[PDB]
Amino acid sequence: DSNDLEASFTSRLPPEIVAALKRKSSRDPNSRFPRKLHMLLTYLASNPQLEEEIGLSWISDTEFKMKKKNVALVMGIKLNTLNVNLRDLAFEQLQHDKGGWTQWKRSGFTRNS
DNA sequence: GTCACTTCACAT
DNA sequence: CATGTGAAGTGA
Repeated sequence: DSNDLEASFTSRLPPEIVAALKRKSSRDPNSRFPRKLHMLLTYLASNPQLEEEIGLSWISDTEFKMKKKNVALVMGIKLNTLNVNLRDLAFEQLQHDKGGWTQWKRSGFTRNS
């Protein structure tokens, strides 16, 4: 069931976003992590049901929160990886796992860019 | 040859 | 349980 969970998600998502997320990372900035993540972020804050189901959103305009299990699902990237990226591209974990949720920030990460 | 992730298989 | 390691891929 941890797979079909993927289905409903990717599926109920606009083909463009998906497409985005599917492309391997190149030197192109809107192809590496941050962007890809961030597009979802702001996409979601636009369609609440999904913001709930996936569990990825802005707490403040500087900090945000997610259920890794789930974002790493949408992004087709394993959980392990997803964490590995978060610290590797320097994101700050500022509140240990609180029942699935975590909140984060990154100096360049915010509002819209 | 380099990036920028990815994943594993175990460690902490 | 949640997270991180180092080495070893893979295709931009």
